Amino acid sequence: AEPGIDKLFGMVDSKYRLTVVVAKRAQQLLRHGFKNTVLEPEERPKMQTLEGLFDDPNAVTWAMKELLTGRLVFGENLVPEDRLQKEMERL
Amino acid sequence: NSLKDLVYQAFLRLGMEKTARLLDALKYYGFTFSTTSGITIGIDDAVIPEEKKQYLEEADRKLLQIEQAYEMGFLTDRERYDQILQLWTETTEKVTQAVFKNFEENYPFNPLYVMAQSGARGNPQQIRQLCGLRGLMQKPSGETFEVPVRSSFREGLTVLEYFISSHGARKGGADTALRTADSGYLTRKLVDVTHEIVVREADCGTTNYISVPLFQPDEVTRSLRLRKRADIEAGLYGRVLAREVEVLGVRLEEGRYLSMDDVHLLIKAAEAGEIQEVPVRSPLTCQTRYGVCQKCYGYDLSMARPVSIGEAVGIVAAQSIGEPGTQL
Amino acid sequence: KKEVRKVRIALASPEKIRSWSYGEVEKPETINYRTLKPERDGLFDERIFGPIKDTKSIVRRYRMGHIELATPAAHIWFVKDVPSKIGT
Amino acid sequence: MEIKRFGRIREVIPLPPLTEIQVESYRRALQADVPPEKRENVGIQAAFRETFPIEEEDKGKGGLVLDFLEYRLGEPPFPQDECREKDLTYQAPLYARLQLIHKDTGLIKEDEVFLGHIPLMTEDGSFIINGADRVIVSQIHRSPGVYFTPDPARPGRYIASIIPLPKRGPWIDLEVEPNGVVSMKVNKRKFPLVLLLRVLGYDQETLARELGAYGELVQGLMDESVFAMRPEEALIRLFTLLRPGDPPKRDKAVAYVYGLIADPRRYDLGEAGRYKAEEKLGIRLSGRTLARFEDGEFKDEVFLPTLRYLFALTAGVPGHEVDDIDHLGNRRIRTVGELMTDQFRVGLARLARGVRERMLMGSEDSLTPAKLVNSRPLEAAIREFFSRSQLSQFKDETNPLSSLRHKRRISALGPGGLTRERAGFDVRDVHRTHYGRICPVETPEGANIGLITSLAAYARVDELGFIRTPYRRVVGGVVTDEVVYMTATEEDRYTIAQANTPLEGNRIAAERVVARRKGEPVIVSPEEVEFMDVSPKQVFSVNTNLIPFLEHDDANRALMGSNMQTQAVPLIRAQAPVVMTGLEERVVRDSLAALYAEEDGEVAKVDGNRIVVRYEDGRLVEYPLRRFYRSNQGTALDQRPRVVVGQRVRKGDLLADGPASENGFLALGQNVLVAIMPFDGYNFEDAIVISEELLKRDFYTSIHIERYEIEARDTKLGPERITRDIPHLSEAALRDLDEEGVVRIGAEVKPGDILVGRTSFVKDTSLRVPPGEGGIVVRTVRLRRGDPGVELKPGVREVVRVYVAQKRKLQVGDKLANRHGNKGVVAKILPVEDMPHLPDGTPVDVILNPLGVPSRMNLGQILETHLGLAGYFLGQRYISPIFDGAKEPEIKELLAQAFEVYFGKRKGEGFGVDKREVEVLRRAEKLGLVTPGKTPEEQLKELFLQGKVVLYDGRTGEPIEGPIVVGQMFIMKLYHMVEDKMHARSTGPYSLITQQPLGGKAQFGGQRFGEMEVWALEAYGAAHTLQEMLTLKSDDIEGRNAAYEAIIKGEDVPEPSVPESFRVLVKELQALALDVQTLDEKDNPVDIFEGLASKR
Amino acid sequence: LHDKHIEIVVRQMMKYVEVTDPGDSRLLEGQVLEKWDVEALNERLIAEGKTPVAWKPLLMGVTKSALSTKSWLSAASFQNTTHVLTEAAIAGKKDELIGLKENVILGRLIPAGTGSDFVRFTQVVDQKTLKAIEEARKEAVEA
Amino acid sequence: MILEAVPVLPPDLRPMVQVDGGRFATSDLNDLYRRLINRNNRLKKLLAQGAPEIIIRNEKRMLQEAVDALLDNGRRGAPVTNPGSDRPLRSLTDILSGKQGRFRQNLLGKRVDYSGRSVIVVGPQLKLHQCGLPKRMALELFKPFLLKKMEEKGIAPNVKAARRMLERQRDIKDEVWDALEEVIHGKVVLLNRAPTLHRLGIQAFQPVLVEGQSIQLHPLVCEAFNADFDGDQMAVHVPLSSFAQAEARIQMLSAHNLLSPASGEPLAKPSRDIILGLYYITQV
RNA sequence: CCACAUCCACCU
Ligand SMILES: [Mg+2]
Ligand SMILES: [Zn+2]
Repeated sequence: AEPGIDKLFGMVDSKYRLTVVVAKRAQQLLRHGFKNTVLEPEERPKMQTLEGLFDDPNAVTWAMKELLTGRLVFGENLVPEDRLQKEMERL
Repeated sequence: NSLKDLVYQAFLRLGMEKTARLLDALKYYGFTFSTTSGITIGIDDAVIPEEKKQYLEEADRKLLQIEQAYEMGFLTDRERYDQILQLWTETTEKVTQAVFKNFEENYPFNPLYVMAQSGARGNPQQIRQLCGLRGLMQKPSGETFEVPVRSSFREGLTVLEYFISSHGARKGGADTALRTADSGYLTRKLVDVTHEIVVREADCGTTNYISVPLFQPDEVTRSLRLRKRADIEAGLYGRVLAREVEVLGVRLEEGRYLSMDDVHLLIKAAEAGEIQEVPVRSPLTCQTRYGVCQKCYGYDLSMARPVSIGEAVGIVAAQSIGEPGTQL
Repeated sequence: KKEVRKVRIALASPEKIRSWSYGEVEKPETINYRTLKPERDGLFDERIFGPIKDTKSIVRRYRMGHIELATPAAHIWFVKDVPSKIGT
Repeated sequence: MEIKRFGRIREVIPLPPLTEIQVESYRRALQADVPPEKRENVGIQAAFRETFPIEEEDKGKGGLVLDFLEYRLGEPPFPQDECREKDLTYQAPLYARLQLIHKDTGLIKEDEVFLGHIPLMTEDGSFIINGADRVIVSQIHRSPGVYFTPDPARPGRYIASIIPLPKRGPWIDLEVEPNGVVSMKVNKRKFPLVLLLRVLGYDQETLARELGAYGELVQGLMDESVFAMRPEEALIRLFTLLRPGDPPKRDKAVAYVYGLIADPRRYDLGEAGRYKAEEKLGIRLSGRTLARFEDGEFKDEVFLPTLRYLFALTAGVPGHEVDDIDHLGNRRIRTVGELMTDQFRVGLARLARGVRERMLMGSEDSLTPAKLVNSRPLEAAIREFFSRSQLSQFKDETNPLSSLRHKRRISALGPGGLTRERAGFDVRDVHRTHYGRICPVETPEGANIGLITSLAAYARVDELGFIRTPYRRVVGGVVTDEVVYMTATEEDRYTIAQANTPLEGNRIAAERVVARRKGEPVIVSPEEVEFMDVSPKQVFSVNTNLIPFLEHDDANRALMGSNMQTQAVPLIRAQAPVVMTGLEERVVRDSLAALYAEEDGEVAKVDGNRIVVRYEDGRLVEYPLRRFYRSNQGTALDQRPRVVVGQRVRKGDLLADGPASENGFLALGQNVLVAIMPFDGYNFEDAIVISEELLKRDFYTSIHIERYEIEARDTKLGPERITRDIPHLSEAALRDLDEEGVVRIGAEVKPGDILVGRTSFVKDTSLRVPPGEGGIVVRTVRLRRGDPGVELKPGVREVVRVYVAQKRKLQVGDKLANRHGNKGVVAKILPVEDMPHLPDGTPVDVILNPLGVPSRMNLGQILETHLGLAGYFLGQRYISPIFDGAKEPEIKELLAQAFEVYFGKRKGEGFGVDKREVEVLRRAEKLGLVTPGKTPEEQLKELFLQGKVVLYDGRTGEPIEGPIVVGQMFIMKLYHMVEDKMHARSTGPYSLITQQPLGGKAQFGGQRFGEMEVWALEAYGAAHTLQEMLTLKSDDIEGRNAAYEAIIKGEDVPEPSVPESFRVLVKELQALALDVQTLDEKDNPVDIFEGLASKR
Repeated sequence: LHDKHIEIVVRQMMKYVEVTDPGDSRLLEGQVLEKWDVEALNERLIAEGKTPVAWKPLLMGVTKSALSTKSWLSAASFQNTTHVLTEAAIAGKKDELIGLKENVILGRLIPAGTGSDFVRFTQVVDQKTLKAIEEARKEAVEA
Repeated sequence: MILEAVPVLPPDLRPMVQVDGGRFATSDLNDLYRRLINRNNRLKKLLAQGAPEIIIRNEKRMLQEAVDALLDNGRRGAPVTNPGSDRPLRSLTDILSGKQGRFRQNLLGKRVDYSGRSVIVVGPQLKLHQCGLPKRMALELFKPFLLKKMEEKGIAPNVKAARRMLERQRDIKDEVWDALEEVIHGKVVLLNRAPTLHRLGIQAFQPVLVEGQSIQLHPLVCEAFNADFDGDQMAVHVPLSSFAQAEARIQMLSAHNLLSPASGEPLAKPSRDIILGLYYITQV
């Protein structure tokens, strides 16, 4: 499978919410680019033939490994949505 | 069955990744040891027990007796047909028992017997047809032929016996080719009628439930006995207790999902004779607008944990009901 | 821009039918064999359904016509349904 | 290499010509060979003499008498070779001699008038219609005659049915209603039969002493005595009861249309309807049907016997005299001849109506040749029957066995008014009368189960759709060589023994003999036996008879093995099975695929393409060979020479091999060393593990020919020219396109390479190799407007067809199977080094999973494996009948001899028993396989008797624990079309109405997602996957375009929009008086279209 | 086979009642039990006027239950387009997009699974962006 | 409720297409519309010229029948095409209703872009979360992703060059295979069996590039699908969006679906051969 | 261009 699906299910009330969180994190990682990650310093995905898993081979694994750590928060309404949603599309 | 229980226990007590790794290891080692063990099927592996021989003779003698019993006018056509059918269906079971006893006693490592004991392939009826006899054959009219098939596939079937078995072959082919369509139509009906059910919920204040019985109300004219373990498991496993119940010194709190261990404990307690009905929540009493709530739905899923909110339980329910219909 | 929330189905008035269509067809001439272009004001007229040459041809996928009958007629659905709606 | 046969049965008669049904039917239909003066009249001449001779008494210019004298046909316009090369019809023009007579003077006789071209049967038994060849399959239906059926509701009485043909005609139904009503419903309205009986000239007194003498139900008809006292005006009231509105003074309008010819069936005299009449009831049925018209009055020969017989059965009991609907003696076969004759007489009736109309319009008389008969209706009817009919279907030339089976198939279906797909459950089951006439195993699985079947090997339709089974006459205790072909009704009266009963030559050797009283297995004495089965082979079809050990197989796997024997491709070097049944030589001989010497002689010249043979009479004949002929299904048909220059040959001796014959023996497959053991995982459930030895030597290899075709046609922009030069770009790739427009022969072509260069109005529209595979160009044919004898589709100036051949080899995609229904797909091709091998250096070729044996019931393959193991060392072949094969002691003795030879060869070099063999033997001793206390010599011998030998792993070198069963199996590669090829596309053609993508020839086309897959997808929590797969990847054109551009740009796909299918649905709703619009959260309409719906 | 699925189907089988004592509608008409419950709660408690809508549960087959539904899209696409479309055309049937079949027809997001409003939107921000916006929040809370 | 003006469907919804040699294939909608237009024009002309009452009434009945036949065919009589082809014309209701109608072709999404199908073979060396995909069909299915990946590096200057490079297989290179392997490192594909009886008929897998024509399938899922290896084929689909990729990899991956939804019985249980081997090793 | 009809097969 993928690293720690059991604790990923444990830290969320429903699997569908986990899917929404991981996919939204992946979309952010794409459209921002991979700069705003919380796993930059040492713990990063390791590619086989080179270190190609530095930049962008597959972002779902990035989002999952990023959510495995405790630097992420998710909720129904945690931040004023209007400002960030208007800054999401107009930049 | 041991492997299935092992897999279920590993999934319950370990999780997802560990169960998958265990399955991979089991598959790899099973392949390697099946290869090195050398299981082969020859014509001599379909051993014909000698005792069954005289069994036929005995039946034949009894057959002759029934024959003369008909020529004296003591029996009617229906009575004679019933007697012949009962005699042959009894000697068939006797031959099957003798075949399996011979396999147990003389050749424990016989490929046919080894495959039959394990869940690999085959059934006792198929093993009997290979080594014993495929006696009773159904007529196209729906009844059964009076004359059975004495020979087996280890021996050579007579032309008439093969022509008779072609009846059953054609019946099976046509029955599959039409019952598949009927089952598909039923599945479509159920999916369309049930497609609107989705678990969207805050826990509904339902002070209602259903009492699942634990005893068969009528197996004889007037008697009570405990239901089969499979039926009780299919009725109780993964449900939510309506109200707190203490049956064997253990307090099963209200609102607790019934795991497999709880079902086993309840079955043991019912065997001891403490309770007869289990009050549990059910979708039938749920008050949700369009669907059922998490509590009233239950606990059984692809995983073990309680159902996630937002799952389309209606379509999976319809698929679960309709899938076995094609193999019925 | 607004999201779809409900789908309403109802009867269409003759005014609605005339509002839908852009002109009326009168000739039962689909397309001439020699001239691959549309023949006349019939079922494939150029000016009644839009340009056939690359607005794109997609307008012809959505523009509708209409026929003004000199005699009124009733929908077969409302007269031949098992409960005859006009009949009830 | 010797051939050893096991069965002890004297086949008194050999197999009849396996394709004689269609050939004899067509030869009886068309009597071209015999002079027209001959007495033979049934067939096309029957139709001519029945319908054509129109007579006109008084209608304007009366006295019209157009009579038929003779018909002839003797010359096909072209031989069949270019009738296949060019899309013509191998037909013959039909000429008829007509003559016209009027009431005045005049003999206007035209000896020759052309009326349509009728197709001619080829030598094998097929027809060529438009280039390709088709077969017309026989039909089974209710035989015409008089039947009796129990009432669906009333249990005391029943109904009688006299059934003529066609449907637009009589269908007489007699019912006895308890109020004393003899109801007779002819077409749609019931009728008291008493009035018709009175019309027939029968009074009450003869009805009393001829019908009511024995039965008390005559009061059910004699009660109506108030109205039975009229000779002739009863006919007038009978016509008045009808509702045509016509005046009652029409004596022979409808009362006589049920007379001689028009309405009543003209079923063939004696057997078609008379045998169903004369045998069932009465004594004889004089004439064709019930009528007299020489005195105005009417006569009967059916109504009175039918009433007498019905009253006898309903009151008394002459016998259990109720006809079964599915009894094969009451069912009749319309062969190709009968169907062709029916369609021909339909066309003749159309021509008769046309000529009657022309005569009515025409004024003068000297107009017999042209102004009367026109060939258009009859020719159109014949062409429609031979092209668009349901029973005239594409020939299956995968192999000679496939063609033969397709030629001898019987279908319950047909035009549509007889039997139909959706509901046929009652008639799908086999019947007790199918024994010896219809194969109970040959039916194809699927929707067409039970409806379509094949007749038995010894089965034979005699003259009128009545299958007859051969039976040996038994007188007392001696079995006579006399053989009689019997029908089901004839068979139901005697006791028939079995072929397996012990015999002392010409004497029954058993006391208790198994027999069939009436389809019922009983045991009797030899003195009560009248008939004997000729052979077990008469119970199964030709295809089913090829399975050696059928007696040890399940019916279902035997069915599918027989079915898959049809679809086995011919191999480059195919060899006959080690274990045979004995019909292979008969199959290859009767199927006209090989060459045989017609007379004793000596071969003169032998080449790769023709053989010149000089016979004993001094006449030399040249036999050409279809060297590489593409079949209907794309396989290769080859005749390989099998004789040497200056070699003496006998009559009927083999000259050249067929497409799938080794030496006069049906060889479609290979003989390979098979080990029945489970390998690692590569034979898991039904998969198959094969050696690389089978690939290092070309052992499973077939030539496949694909025929591409492209035409240049005259367009309004200008004619398209097949020219070498390409307009815009391709000149580097033009090297392969050697000549003008056509690619050179022998040039390999890959996908995307030009085959034919065509230029449209200039624009490049050239035929290229489609994505997938391409091989070697072998042939190219060009047809132009300069027609020697060819005809083309109007508007098309020319056409070119290119045949590309490739040499397919066995790989993972392919599937293999044996004659016992053990299907399998090659899963891995192992190298030679790591496969299991014998104690000798020889390794096994194929490894089969044993778990497929006990789950199903196919033990015949195990016996075949043991016998092949014996024959591999003995170097000989075995022929064993299906139900008289080799007994287990015989196979054991053969295995003992084989082990003697094998281990003697082993000891010849001075070797004993390996230590690995020692440990294997001790382990088997612990398993009870071998008796203890014996030396490894006889222990290994006893193990060999079981058919199991010690194998070595090869990967590890250590022996496989426990003995392994190995032998020789006949494994054949099944038909392999594009099914394995990956129809994987990413972007292709889209449909017009909806934008859902579907391609085909250009691109593979999208995979179905249906609703069950949708239900499964939304059973999960997947919502965005379904959203994109219904709109982004399926229909939303702007969405799919934007997604494609974004993916190219390496960005996330955009949000999907409303699919075009919903827009189509909305517009179709708006086409009706309906009104559908999408609404916002409030009651504000939202336009799904951008602005296109809004006007301007 | 477990009993949850059969119970779901049986509940959907008899989700219909027909009233005996009329309230604000006709008597011998059958429709959703839950709608009648809402009407009774509105009539007795929420609004003034004690008019008991005395109903009885009606058990109808799977086909009849599937055909007679509030949403006309599923009924039209299921068994018989003609009758369902005629009935939905007599009275303007504003099909609320509840149920998976209608959303499949329109191609929009499925209400079940990921599309459920319970989990449809879930804002996700990493630690540093959350800290920045929360610093903005607490500096908006002056002093 | 009765209609005075009859709507007319857009032309592309009832197109006339050249087939070969100038012949036109047309939907029955065009024929019905032509008949209605001709009959209405005849009625207008007849009403304009004169009023023979019986002829006018007959023409009114005829026009009403034509309108009814256009709206729905078969409810009264059976109007047919030109004589010689007795196939009833297809009306609006036939387009809508039926087992093959507009509702039963848009509810289903009968066609998909990024999809393929092939015969399946056993995959014993594969892990449970993996499937074997032939490299040619894998390259074809992931074509736009491959184009983008090789545009990232120096294989091709622009996407047109990459497409013309990949259009002919004689230009295949090891760098292209390496790029294709890099593309599908984290992607998953949906495998499907033709009869989708239950939820497990669709399963996500991690593709592994293999040499051959068949799809390698893990033996343990031989029971989740009703798929043996006697020649049956399975289909493969490729989700595109990262949202759908996460969905498939989380809640449709075969590694996460080990137990039935109908009951608690597992479906990833050891199969026939594994059971046989484990029984043989653990027997006394 | 692929529409529809008919037929034969393959996997359940
Ligand atoms: Mg299969
Ligand atoms: Zn609830």
